Amino acid sequence: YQYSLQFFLDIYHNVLYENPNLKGVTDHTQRLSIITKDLFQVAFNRVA
Amino acid sequence: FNRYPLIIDPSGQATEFIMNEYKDRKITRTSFLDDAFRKNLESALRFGNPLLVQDVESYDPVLNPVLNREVRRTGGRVLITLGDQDIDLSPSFVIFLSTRDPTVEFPPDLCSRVTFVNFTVTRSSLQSQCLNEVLKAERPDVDEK
Amino acid sequence: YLTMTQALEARLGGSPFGPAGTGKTESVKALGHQLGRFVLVFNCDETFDFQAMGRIFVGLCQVGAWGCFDEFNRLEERMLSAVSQQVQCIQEALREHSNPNYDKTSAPITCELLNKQVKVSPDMAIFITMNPGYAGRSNLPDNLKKLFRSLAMTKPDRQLIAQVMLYSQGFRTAEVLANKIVPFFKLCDEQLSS
Amino acid sequence: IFTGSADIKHLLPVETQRFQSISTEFLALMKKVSKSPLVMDVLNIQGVQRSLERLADLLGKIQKALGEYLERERSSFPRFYFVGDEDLLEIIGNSKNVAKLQKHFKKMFAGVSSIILNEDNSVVLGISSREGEEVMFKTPVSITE
Amino acid sequence: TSIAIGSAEGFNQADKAINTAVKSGRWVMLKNVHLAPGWLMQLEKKLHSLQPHACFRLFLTMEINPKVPVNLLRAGRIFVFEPPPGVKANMLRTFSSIPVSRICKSPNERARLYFLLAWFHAIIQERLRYAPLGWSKKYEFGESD
Amino acid sequence: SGKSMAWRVLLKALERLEGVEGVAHIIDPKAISKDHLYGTLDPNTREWTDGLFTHVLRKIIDSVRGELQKRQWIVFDGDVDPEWVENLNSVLDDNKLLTLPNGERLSLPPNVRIMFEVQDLKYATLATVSRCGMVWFSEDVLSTDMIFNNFLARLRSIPLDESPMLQIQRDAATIMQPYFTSNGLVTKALEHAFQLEHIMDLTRLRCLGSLFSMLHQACRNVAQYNANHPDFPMQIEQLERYIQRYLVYAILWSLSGDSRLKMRAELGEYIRRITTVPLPTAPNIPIIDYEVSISGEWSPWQAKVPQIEVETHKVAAPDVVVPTLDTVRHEALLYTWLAEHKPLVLCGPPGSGKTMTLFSALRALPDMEVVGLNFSSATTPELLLKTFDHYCEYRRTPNGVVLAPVQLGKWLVLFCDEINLPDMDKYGTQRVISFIRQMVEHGGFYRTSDQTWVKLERIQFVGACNPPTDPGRKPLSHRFLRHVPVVYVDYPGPASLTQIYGTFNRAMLRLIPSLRTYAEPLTAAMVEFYTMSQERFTQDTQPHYIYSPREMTRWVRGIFEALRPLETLPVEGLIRIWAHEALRLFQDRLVEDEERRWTDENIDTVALKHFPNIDREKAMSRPILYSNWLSKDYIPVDQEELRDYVKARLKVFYEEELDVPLVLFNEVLDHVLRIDRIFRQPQGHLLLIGVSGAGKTTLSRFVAWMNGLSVYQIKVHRKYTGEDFDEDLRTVLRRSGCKNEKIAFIMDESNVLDSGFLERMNTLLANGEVPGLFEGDEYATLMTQCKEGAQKEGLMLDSHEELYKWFTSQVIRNLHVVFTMNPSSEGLKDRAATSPALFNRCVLNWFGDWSTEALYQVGKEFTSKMDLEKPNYIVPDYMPVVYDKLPQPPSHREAIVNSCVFVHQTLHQANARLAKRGGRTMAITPRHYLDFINHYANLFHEKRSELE
Amino acid sequence: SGFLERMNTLLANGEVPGLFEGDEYATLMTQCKEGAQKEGLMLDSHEE
Ligand SMILES: Nc1ncnc2c1ncn2[C@@H]1O[C@H](COP(=O)(O)OP(=O)(O)OP(=O)(O)O)[C@@H](O)[C@H]1O
Ligand SMILES: Nc1ncnc2c1ncn2[C@@H]1O[C@H](COP(=O)(O)OP(=O)(O)O)[C@@H](O)[C@H]1O
Ligand SMILES: Nc1ncnc2c1ncn2[C@@H]1O[C@H](COP(=O)(O)OP(=O)(O)O)[C@@H](O)[C@H]1O
Ligand SMILES: Nc1ncnc2c1ncn2[C@@H]1O[C@H](COP(=O)(O)OP(=O)(O)O)[C@@H](O)[C@H]1O
Ligand SMILES: [Mg+2]
Ligand SMILES: [Mg+2]
Repeated sequence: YQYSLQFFLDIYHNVLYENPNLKGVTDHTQRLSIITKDLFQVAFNRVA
Repeated sequence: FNRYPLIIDPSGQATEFIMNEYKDRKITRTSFLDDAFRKNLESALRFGNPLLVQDVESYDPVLNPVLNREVRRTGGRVLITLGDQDIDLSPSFVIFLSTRDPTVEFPPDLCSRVTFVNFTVTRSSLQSQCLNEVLKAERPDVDEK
Repeated sequence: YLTMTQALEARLGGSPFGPAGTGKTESVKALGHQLGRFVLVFNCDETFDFQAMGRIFVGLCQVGAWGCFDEFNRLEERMLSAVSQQVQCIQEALREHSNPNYDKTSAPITCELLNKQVKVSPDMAIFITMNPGYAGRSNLPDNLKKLFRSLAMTKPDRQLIAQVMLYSQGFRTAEVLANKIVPFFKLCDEQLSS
Repeated sequence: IFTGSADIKHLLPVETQRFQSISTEFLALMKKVSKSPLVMDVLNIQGVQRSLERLADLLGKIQKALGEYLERERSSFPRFYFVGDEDLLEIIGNSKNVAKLQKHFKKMFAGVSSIILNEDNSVVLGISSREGEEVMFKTPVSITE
Repeated sequence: TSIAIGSAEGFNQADKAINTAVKSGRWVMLKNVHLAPGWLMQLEKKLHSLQPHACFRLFLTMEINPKVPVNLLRAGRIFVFEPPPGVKANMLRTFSSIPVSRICKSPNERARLYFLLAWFHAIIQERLRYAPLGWSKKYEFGESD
Repeated sequence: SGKSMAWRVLLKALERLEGVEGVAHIIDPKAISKDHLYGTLDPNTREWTDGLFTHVLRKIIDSVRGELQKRQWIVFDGDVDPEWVENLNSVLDDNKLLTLPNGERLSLPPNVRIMFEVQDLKYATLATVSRCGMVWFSEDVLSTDMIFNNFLARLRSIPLDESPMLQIQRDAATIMQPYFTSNGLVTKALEHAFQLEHIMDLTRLRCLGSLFSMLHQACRNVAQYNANHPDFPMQIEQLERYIQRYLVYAILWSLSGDSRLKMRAELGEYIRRITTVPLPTAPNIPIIDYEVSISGEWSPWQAKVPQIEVETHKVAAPDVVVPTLDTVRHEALLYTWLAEHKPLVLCGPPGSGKTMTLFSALRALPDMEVVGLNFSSATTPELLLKTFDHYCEYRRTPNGVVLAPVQLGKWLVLFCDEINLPDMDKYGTQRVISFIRQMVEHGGFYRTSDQTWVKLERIQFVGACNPPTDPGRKPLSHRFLRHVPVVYVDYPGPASLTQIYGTFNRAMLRLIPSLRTYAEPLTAAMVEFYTMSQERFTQDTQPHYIYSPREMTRWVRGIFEALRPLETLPVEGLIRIWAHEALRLFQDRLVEDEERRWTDENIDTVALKHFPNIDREKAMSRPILYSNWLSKDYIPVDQEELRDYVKARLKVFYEEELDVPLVLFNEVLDHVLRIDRIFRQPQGHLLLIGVSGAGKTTLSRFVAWMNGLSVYQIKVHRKYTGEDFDEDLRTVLRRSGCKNEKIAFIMDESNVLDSGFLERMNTLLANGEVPGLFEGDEYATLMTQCKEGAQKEGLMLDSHEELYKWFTSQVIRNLHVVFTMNPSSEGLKDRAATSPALFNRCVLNWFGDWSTEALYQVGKEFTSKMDLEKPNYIVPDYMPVVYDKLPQPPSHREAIVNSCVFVHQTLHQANARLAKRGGRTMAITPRHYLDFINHYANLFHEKRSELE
Repeated sequence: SGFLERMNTLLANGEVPGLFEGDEYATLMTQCKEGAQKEGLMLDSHEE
């Protein structure tokens, strides 16, 4: 279980830019909540 | 630094920082594995140019006199014994050893011959980077301002 | 015989494994003799490097003989992994030989062994014999194990073998003689000093 | 080898000239022997033992230089892959005198131990196993053809 | 280009295949690379200083082994293959592996048979998790069977 | 158990009965590498080279000289393991094939039998055992009576010289016949001897062989007595007396010669209880102290240990032997064993005198020359092959190849010093041991260049070893021990040590008559101190805590060297030199401080106890320093005068050789004195153990420059190989032996990239000569330069042998090797066996890390330029003292230096905490402290200037 | 004049008969052996 910082940064970039849950959402706080949830989900998926 | 630094930066940002810092003084990058390491090292010794050597976990013992500064001052000459040949050391010479693997273990002699500079990731730095990234991604105007 | 023929039909190799003296090499040779195949037995060891195995495979493919590599696990693990490539190439050549559209009037099937194109006869086969119970023997990489069909050869039928051998040699009381000698060997094994 | 083959002269020229010289010396010595076949008269020939030792050393050196030719010959007949270098040289050289080949068939065939030949040693009537069993070919093979 | 690691010519083939594929964009695969950890270190170092084609991919199949250098582990992305967690996951993997065309063949019963087969498979490997009770020893009931 | 004899007899009987010639090829499978046994496939050329077994089988198959008409038996006489024997799996199976990796398949001819003569199968796998017919030879098969009958028959039939001597042998056999019977004297002594404990496992055949050799020497002694008395040939009565007494003496020295004195006494008492042979009538003296006179009477050994007075200039000399009871007994035993050309083993603790005793006994044999070999954990038969190549020669005779010494009429004896060190394979086999056994038993070996059997001629083997219970020592094979008798050389007792070193101290103190009355106490004091040291610092604590009579010899030699130029000296001066030598020999190798303090106090007490009525302070002021730098004599030197002299010399050194400034402090002065002591001794090699960056290399170079030695370091790089190291060794040996240039060869453990480097270094340190280093054209060039050198110093030497001997002497005199390593524990333990000479021929100096006092002195001297003057400084109530010797009302500067030392120590503790928590740590070195103080000075000056 | 004699012999024959002798001759023989082997021409006796 050796993971580099670049791996986590790639996870973060995918959650931020390549997130399929941010298609038409424009509210800032709603987008932030979606970003947090997707960050947890994607981090778990990629690490696991 | 008093002893020549050994940099430990997995992210590689420290190497970029060193190259940008010594860009005006004609810094060159090489590696212990490169077959041109010897000629580059002697060129840096003779012309006094900064040198950045990567893959320090493959350390070449040829640098032992250089790291210990075993210079001989005879006849107005400052000589360094690089292997089997004497080279006129330039006072402006400087060397930086680098590695990208934080888990490497060095023999005690090499640890004694260098001073360690560890570029670890701190919580504050990570929080700052993530905050800047999310600000740029979601609030581009705010981040640009 | 059933397992080995099933492996041969799928163009795979055979891997009979089990303790020593169970009749693995002899069974492979007997099967090869039943089909009229030229069977070569090789006592493998760590000095069977990659080029030696390639040369042996080239010879077998050209002649169309069977290669029974006994004590296969004595090679180095890296070396078994290396030989796996040649084994796969040979099996692919055999499989494309088995196809219906190609006929013997076309170009002969060739495989790339030792950086050369070598013709592969359809009668050629590869068999490996090993006993994984020994300590210190190499472990076959999975990509190489998937190229062989394995079979446990652990307990030979001593009674039937003794009965038939005594019957064929002219002993009139062969049945009683075998029924007395096989349990006698068992008693000798587990009654005397170790 | 060097007389019954043509491509060997073009492919191994140094071996060809050296073996020609060795054959010249060998034939000269054997003619000297044939003039007086007395074993003692052979013995007291000056410088004969060391000459024979040099002949052996040179012939052994030449044998080690025929690796590629033997590999190509193995490529010609597949079963030769199961024959050692010296045994293959013996087979190819003594192809004219098939009497010396009987001991080499067991390495090339599963059960064939010797071939059956007529009085002229010119036509292969059949084969024989080690236990004396014989198989007679329906159509014989002609060595002359 | 699939290559099995373990021999010097294997290393040469791997180097050449990578060198051509980083430009041409093809895929390179190296199996059992855990058998040469040092060469893995230099391979990771070589991979670091490359700007390959967009479609280039390198697969390194290894078995879980401590001798694998951590530098390579950090450089790449790791995928762990192991027995499926349960019967449902095992059957899902089995059905995914088999192409739909193979299962959906003109005999309509075939699919059902495959299903049965899958179930049977998904049973026995599962019993391997209970080493003394499911079986007597950890048999290698794998995808080849 | 009669296996070899059984198969030889069967072969001969079959040959006579059936008329079929029997040819047997005896191969020791584990005496050679498996590549040399089965063959090699060249990875580049892909050309197959036959091994030994492959070549033999192929030659039999070819039948060029009619080998198929004979009965061929290939006997694998050696250990069986599943590495080499499994390649015979097809041979031993119904396939009857040998399959080689090159695809060649060799069929076993029907007339060939594969036979194994082994002593056990505890490592052979079932696949191997099941394939062969078993014949179990129990030890009871060969009865002791059978061996006795064979010995007596050979004695009566075979002449020992090459007949009057046959008559001597027959008469001796007739006298000995009653004792060589069942339940007789010899068998009873044997069955009792198994009850005793020996330094090695006891075997019947080893004892019997030693006894038979000694009895043969008895017959030779009778022959010599008859030769020296032609008028009266020795008669039957005196012959019977002599043979019975010598037989009981030989039983005693065979069945208990490898045990302690207690077990020898027990055997003597039991024999006296059982025997009927006349015996000495002493009440309590054990029989082992009595030899057997040629006149046929018991004679005490004490008559042959005269109290001698050694020459004053030859005290503690390497070749000087003070006769002792054990000395004369062991010398006689070794002479008896070597005279028969029987290989033998000297077992005992290191420094007991095994090598000395062997060389002393070698003096009485002028036809016999000794060659030294130093086995290591990496020692292979290649060392023996190189020695044979250098000193012997292969000549072809009609019977085959014979390897014999080049010097005619002389017997070469290979004294291998560390028999039991070579690494034992995980199947319980030492390759070099099997190879030596193959030579000893079969009189030859196999040349793997052409697989040809080579017979030894005029070559003898003598081994030395510590007891197998010592760390790094492996028990020798039982099949090897049956040919070599073992004699136990124990440490000299307190009485014997007192005698020898009292003689040495008398012959020494005769230089100064005023001190002649102090010989008796001095020696006693020495012994007393040494005794406590030997019982205080055991090898259980540290591997190098080994104290032996070598330490006493060094003590005496150093005291003599100090007293040699002096014309007069009070008792105080003698006591001071005694204490100085004790410190240099017993306190330098100590690791941590408690032992050094104990040594200091105990030297104080010993000197006070054995030398009362002397001035304690005048003779034993604590800073005991001696030097010959400020004078021409090795006289005591003041610390401050030495400091100023070293400062001036270092100021010269910086400009001349190496411009690296150094901070002087007391431990540096002590260390440079220690190094200078060794750079002035012949064959003086150093072993500096301490933390990296402590200045070991720099101080070594400084002392070498002081002594004029040229510093040589190998320039290691990534692609450094064994050939490069061999080239550097040839260069340094040429410079140090052919040009008479004194060289300090400085090398670090990091320079050792292979065990071959350590093997070469071990041989070079121990012998001053690497046997296989110079060969071919290099050898010819070496003899050329050696000849030019030898004629340069006016030595008339032309032949290669004495030129090489002179070159070896020059190398011994001019080469000093300095070895540096870090103070690892497992590494030190590994090196204690990997390179034994590193602990036997190298003087060890434990520099260690810089002490708190050293750090304080360095900081105080370095920060002298810094102001650090705060007159209104307030000393705290609880000063956190770190340097325990810091003044209690400290100044501001002293507080600053104490803080610096505390910083260094708290980094030490932080790394300790990280190591304990499972993290990764980087060692703190004195270079870190130097960097800290340098940064302190620079930052102080910068900030002060900026503020101003 | 010895320089010119050596040069004359070398120019005319390509080799000076007395130039290599003693240890120099043996070293030359070894280097000639290894050079011939490198080229692919196997030779062992000194004359050839
Ligand atoms: N039949 C015999 N009669 C008399 N002496 C014998 C007889 N057989 C052997 N010996 C002697 O007894 C000793 C046994 O030696 P031998 O070579 O037979 O032992 P071994 O069983 O081969 O032992 P190892 O495995 O140690 O070599 C030798 O000294 C031999 O001369
Ligand atoms: N079915 C059988 N009939 C007759 N003999 C057999 C049979 N199986 C095994 N054997 C005998 O057992 C012996 C050992 O078999 P082997 O080929 O050595 O097995 P392994 O490959 O396990 O060593 C052989 O000599 C063979 O003749
Ligand atoms: N009786 C004695 N007379 C003189 N010196 C002795 C005597 N006994 C022991 N020694 C000393 O003991 C040392 C023996 O060392 P050495 O023979 O090399 O031991 P080992 O043979 O165990 O290596 C010699 O230096 C010698 O000075
Ligand atoms: N007493 C000292 N005073 C000042 N510097 C020292 C001292 N001892 C060692 N050094 C430093 O150590 C370096 C050389 O260390 P070295 O002797 O090669 O380490 P090692 O003892 O492990 O071989 C020099 O650059 C020198 O600055
Ligand atoms: Mg088998
Ligand atoms: Mg024996």
